[PDB]
Amino acid sequence: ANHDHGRRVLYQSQKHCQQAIGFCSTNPNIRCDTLSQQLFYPQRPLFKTMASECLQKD
Amino acid sequence: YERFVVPEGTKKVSYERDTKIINAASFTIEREDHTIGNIVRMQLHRDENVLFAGYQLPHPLKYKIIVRIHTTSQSSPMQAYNQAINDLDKELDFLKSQFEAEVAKFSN
Amino acid sequence: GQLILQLGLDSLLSLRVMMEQVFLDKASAQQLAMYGSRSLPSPAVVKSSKSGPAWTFFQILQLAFPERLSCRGDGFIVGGSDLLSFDFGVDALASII
Amino acid sequence: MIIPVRCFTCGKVIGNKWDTYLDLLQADYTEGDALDAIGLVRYCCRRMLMTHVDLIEKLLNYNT
Amino acid sequence: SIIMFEDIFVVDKLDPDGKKFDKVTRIEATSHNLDMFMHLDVNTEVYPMAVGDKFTLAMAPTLNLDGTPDTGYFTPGAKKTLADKYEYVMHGKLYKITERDGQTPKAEMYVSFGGLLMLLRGDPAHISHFELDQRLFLLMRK
Amino acid sequence: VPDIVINPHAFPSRQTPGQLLEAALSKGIACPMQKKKGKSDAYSKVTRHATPFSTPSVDDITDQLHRAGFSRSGNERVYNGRTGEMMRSLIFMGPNFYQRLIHMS
Amino acid sequence: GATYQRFPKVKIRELKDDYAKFELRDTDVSMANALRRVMISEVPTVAIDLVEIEVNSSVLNDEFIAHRLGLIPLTSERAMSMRFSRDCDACDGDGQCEFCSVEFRLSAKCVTDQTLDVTSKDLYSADPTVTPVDFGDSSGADSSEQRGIIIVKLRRGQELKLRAIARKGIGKDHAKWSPAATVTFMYEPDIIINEDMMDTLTDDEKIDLIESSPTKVFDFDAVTRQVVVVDPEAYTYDEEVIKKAEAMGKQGLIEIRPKDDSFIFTVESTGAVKASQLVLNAIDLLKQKLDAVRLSDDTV
Ligand SMILES: [Zn+2]
Ligand SMILES: [Zn+2]
Repeated sequence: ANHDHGRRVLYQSQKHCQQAIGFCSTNPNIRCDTLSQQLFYPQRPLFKTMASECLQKD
Repeated sequence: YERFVVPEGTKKVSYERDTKIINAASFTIEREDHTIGNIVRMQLHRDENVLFAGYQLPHPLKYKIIVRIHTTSQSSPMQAYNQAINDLDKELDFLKSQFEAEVAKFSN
Repeated sequence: GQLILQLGLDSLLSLRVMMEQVFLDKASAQQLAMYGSRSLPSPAVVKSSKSGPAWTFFQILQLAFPERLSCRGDGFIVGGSDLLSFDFGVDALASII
Repeated sequence: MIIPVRCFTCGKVIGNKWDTYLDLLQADYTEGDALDAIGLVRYCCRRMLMTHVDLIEKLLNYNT
Repeated sequence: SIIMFEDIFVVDKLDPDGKKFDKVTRIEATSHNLDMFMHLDVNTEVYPMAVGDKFTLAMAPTLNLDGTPDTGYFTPGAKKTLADKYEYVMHGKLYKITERDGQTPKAEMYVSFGGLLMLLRGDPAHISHFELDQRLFLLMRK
Repeated sequence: VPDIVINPHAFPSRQTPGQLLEAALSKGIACPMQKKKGKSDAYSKVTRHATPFSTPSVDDITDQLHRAGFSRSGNERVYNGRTGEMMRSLIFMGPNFYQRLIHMS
Repeated sequence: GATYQRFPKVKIRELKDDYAKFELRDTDVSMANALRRVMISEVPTVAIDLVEIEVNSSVLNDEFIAHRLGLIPLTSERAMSMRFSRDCDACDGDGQCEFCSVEFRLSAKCVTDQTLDVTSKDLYSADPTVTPVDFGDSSGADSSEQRGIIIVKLRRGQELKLRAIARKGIGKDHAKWSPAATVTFMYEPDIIINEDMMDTLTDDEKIDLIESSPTKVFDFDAVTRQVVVVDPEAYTYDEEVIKKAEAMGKQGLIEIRPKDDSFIFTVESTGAVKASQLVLNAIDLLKQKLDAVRLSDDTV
């Protein structure tokens, strides 16, 4: 993340991460809200970062 | 569905004799891609009395080929076109013969 | 006071790599000849010792022309829908076009 | 959720190889030795097994 | 013997002003027996030439050696007897002639081989040629 | 075969070499490792950490791609899917984590 | 009507039930590419194409289960003689037929507390013994796991009753009908390594430029101090060896040229069709396509 221009990292870490389609919830029978969305086969990346390993949230 | 083989009211191959150049035609083949057009043009280039062999797709989304043949005298587009198709059919015969021979050497 | 339509991203790259490869073979030439117009001119190099005929890429550029063009330029010379001479300058290529 | 059948790029069937993958990692193997033991040579399938997130269990617990 | 011009030449300066391409060079030649000045753009992959070599150049207006002025185009044909006695042939177009040459030196003949250029400098015994009319073939040997 | 193909005119202007380095790192992770018979278990000197302010060097990534069997420059030779003959320019391939965004149209 | 015909040659290196390799030569590149594209997208296969769900009470959804059912490979050896279901006079009843439309059945339920999983081996087929689900990835091969392709996992109050109908298709309609799962070829190189330049440069430089190769193409014969090509077919055309020869300035040392002929195939299969049956069906569909495009009716 220290290789990219700062504007690109601002984009990714403020807007595009907050909009990507992925996990939603683990009990969808109770969340009655407008426009819940979800993939079929979510994944983790091939690489590893420090914080994703210490947090252990995929 | 409708993307596949040509419906009623349209020929599979449509011939067209070119007007401005002698020994010249344009074969508009329906329902094909690079698979047949490529082997047709590369068989045509091994002929003697041919001069120009190409194919192109009028839009890359639409599923049809237009082939063009310029030839010399002592021949025509029709003769070299049918020569190409028949010799490719003979090579597929000889290839199927070779492959069914080579399967037998795994003798069970 | 200029043209509102100039050659964009990939097209100018195609012209650059076509300039650095000045000669074409027979098969690629006749394949490219299907697109524009003006069938095809006679080959520049009609024979050599090793290969067959060989084309230049200026003859390939002729296929997009209209009929009976005659205009004088800084590097380009067009007489009768043919591209007679074309200057070296790859640096000014978006201007000579 | 569950492992996908048909590795997205090439098309090899991998939809049965999940439990033997967990057992080979359970025994003592690292991931390279496990994928070489199951016999996945091209990396388009190796990226499909190594990065699978298995979320069916969390769904099974939260139903009733 | 359908030949407009035929002579022998010697090369003395490769790369006159700048080597514009990887495989195209301008070659300076100087004649003998007619004494002339001679520039030419040559493919230096299929036929490169060192400095201080010799080559005999021809100029046929039509390649098949029977006076039939058709363009032909059937040069790799089996045997219909064209002028393939020589080794390097390239068709082209003459586009500007200056046999007026209203000063001390001789004529200027500029042809274009579809993008390759030739400079032949000489008035005497060259007055067969025209301004337009792409018929020149430029046969090179040795 | 690739799953997504993008244009090489996007990289020299927008100044993101991190995407090329990420693709090379992940391609060096997911590949097998030859010459594994003897002398090592041959899967232990494998870098998986692209931590932001403490990142692997270029030599680590390129020597890993040399160990995995591929070319050190990141490229890879391909053949065309239409003409079928050798494309002259070597192509840069490798996996990348992409995302799908909302407000579809 | 002259000859105008080149004569191919086949020689097989390896051949198993789902694998092959053969050294096709004396044919052009476009023919090999035609074989590749027909085997990837033109050769047909039977696969599931319609699903009626009566009860679904699992944590998955209907389209997820139908999508997983569509990709389960069925053995298709009578699919060359079947017909496309748009071309059948009968069978307009959304059910079983005899020239298309094999029908399947599936029901499962868990009454224990042991997390029952529903696999591919619970699909029971009417019109049996001709298109069942595939078993070669379980039995007849000790590859990974005999349990087969997992579809759902279930709990107590959960069940799944449906009825699927397989049909015929090709890979251009959907990816579920493509039987290839690997079809590729490659050229094979002609390496003409000089010996009068190789004895010039020194032994450390020899062991350096052998080391720059990313695949073991060359070998260092230390007993005669020379080098040796031991495997041409692992060369991958990345020029790193000749580039380090360029950086070392020793030109004319090695040269590498792809031969025009000699196309080494490598064919795999999902197990719906055998490998040699794929090659022969490809040659037959190329003959049918070359048959349907003739203008022999009107010569002039
Ligand atoms: Zn694969
Ligand atoms: Zn029916």
